Amino acid sequence: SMSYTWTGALITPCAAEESKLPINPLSNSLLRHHNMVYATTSRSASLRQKKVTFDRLQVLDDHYRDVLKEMKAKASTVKAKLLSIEEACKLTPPHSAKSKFGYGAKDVRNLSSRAVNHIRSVWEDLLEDTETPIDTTIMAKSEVFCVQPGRKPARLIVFPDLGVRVCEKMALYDVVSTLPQAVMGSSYGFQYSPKQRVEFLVNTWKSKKCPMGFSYDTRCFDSTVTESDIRVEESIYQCCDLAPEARQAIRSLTERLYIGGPLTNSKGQNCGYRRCRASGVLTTSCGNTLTCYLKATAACRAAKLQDCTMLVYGDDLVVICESAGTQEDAAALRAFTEAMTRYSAPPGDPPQPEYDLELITSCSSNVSVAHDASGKRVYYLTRDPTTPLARAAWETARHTPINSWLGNIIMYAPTLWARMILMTHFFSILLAQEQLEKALDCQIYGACYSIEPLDLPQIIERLHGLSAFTLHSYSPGEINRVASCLRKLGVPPLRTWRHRARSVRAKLLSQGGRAATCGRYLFNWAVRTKLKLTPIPAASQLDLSGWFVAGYSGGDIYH
Ligand SMILES: CCO[P@]1(=O)N=C(C2=C(O)[C@H](C(C)(C)C)N(CCC(C)(C)C)C2=O)Nc2ccc(NS(C)(=O)=O)cc21
Repeated sequence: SMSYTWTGALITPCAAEESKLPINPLSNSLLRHHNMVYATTSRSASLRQKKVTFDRLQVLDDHYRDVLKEMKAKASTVKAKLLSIEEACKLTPPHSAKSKFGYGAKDVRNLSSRAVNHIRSVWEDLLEDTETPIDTTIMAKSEVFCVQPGRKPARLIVFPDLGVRVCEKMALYDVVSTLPQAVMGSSYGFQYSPKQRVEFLVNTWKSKKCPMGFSYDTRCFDSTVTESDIRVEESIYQCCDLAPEARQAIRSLTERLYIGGPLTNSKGQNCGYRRCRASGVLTTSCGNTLTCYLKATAACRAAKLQDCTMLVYGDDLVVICESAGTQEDAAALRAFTEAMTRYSAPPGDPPQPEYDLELITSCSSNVSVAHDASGKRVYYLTRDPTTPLARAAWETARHTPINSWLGNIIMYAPTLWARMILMTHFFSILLAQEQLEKALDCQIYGACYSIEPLDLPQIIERLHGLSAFTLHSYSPGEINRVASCLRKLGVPPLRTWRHRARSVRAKLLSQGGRAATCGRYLFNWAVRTKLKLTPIPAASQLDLSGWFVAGYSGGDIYH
C-alpha cells in the first residue's frame, strides 16, 4: 500500500507566504548574512509530496509479536479517564485553526454555545458511525532554515477540523499522557527534563562494561507507518480501562481518522488519500513513540544486541548497549537495520556504531561537558546552533505564533550559545521595548506554553539546576562549532556578545525586582567579579506539573 495517492490538485496556501529574511536593524544586529536565511513555502510542496509517497514493505515475525504482547501486558495496568467538554476546550490553543463550521478556538475556549453544540454533535457522530472517513486538510508548513553548502522543501501537515480535535482530547488526552510511560518505562523520552535526560544518558552509558551506541534515523517516519501499525497502536490503547464512549470514540477515530482518509487543500479541493500517519492528530507523538519502540525492541532481539537501553522520542531513537567488539558491533547494527527494514522502517543514512557518548545525537542534540564554579564536570545537552540562530533572526524581524527562541533558551539554557547570544539579544530587545513582562508562546515537547521572560531564572533552575548559570570552560569542539557557525551566518563573534551582555545586565540590575534577578543569574557569566548565586525561592514554588509528562507534537495542546 501507498503511503499517499494524489489527484493532481495543488497543496495551496491560505495567505501570502514570506520566504526571504527581511533587512531589519534588529535582526541585522544578530545575523548579517540575511540571504542565507529562508522560509519554506507551498511552492516546494510537490518536491515533498514526491519524497513522502512510496509503497511500504512490512513482514512481522515472532520477535515483533512477542514484544507487542509485553507492551500490551503493561498497557493493561492503565485506567484512562474521559475528559469533559470543558477540560478539552481549555486544552485548545487560543490561535488554533478555526472550524469550517462557524466558530474558532476563542469560541471553543469561551465554551460558546455554537462551539459546544458542534463538538457534541461530532462526539455523537463518533459514537454512531464507525466507518465513514473523516476529512483532513493538507498544508505546507512554513519553517526557517539556513541554506546548505541548496534548500529543504516544505514539510506537509495533515489535520482534522477543530471539532474533531476537541473530541480526540476527550477520548485520548489521558491515554496519550499516561500510557507511553506505563508501557516503555525509562525508555520514554518525554518524561525527562533536560537535566533528567542528560543524567539518564550518562548513567546508561557508564552502566555498560564497554558501551556502544547509535542513533537510528528512519526515512520519512510518518509515511512508513502502515495501517497495520495504526491498528496495533489501537490494540495497545484498548488494553486501558476505558469509559464505554471512550472505547467507541477510539475505535471510530482509529478507522475514520488515524488509519487514513481523504486530503483536502485550503481551497476545498480533493487533493488525495492518506494511508499512513497524519502529523496533525493527538496520537501522532504517542503512536510514533510506541511504533518506533516496538519495532526497535524487536529488531534489537533479531540483531542479538546485548543489554540494550533505548531512548525514544517519537520517531527519534537512540540505543546504548554492550559492545561485542568492533566487527561484531558493525555486523549487529547492520542486522538491526535489516530487521527494522522488514518492519517498514528503513534508515535514511545507515546507522553508525559510536564508542564515545558525545558523538551520539538524540533529537539533533549531543551531550557535552563544561565545568561549574567549583571546577566540577557538568554534562549538558547542546546542538549545532545554526537553525536556532536563523530562526531567532526571523522571529526578531517577524511576529511569529511560536517563538522558537524562547524554547531554545529554556531547553538549551546551559549552552554557551543560548547564554551568550540568545539571552543577550532577546533581553536587549525586550528591555528597549519595555516588554519584559509580556507573556510569550513557545512549544516544549510539542505543547504550547505561555511564559513571561522574567520567570526564566526559576524555570532554568528547575530544568537544569543552578550550574546552568555558572558553567565555564566549555569543550574546544563545542566552542569551535559555535564560532564557525557565527562566521558562516555573519553573527558577531562571542567577544561582542560579552560586551553587549554587560550592558544588558547593568540595565536589568538597575530595574530591581524580577528584572534584577534576570541580570544576576542569566548574565553572571558576563562579569569577572561574580555574584554568589543561591537557590531562587520562586523556583521550588513553580508549578511545572504537566511540563515533562508526554509529547504532543501535532496534537493541538496548550497549557
Ligand atoms: C517536533 C517538535 O515537537 P517535539 O515534541 N519537541 C521536541 C523538543 C523540544 O521541545 C526541545 C526544543 C529545543 C525544540 C524546544 N528539543 C530539545 C530537547 C533537549 C534539550 C532535551 C534535547 C526537543 O527535542 N522533540 C521532538 C522529537 C521528536 C518528535 N517526534 S514526533 C513528530 O514523532 O512526535 C517530536 C518532538
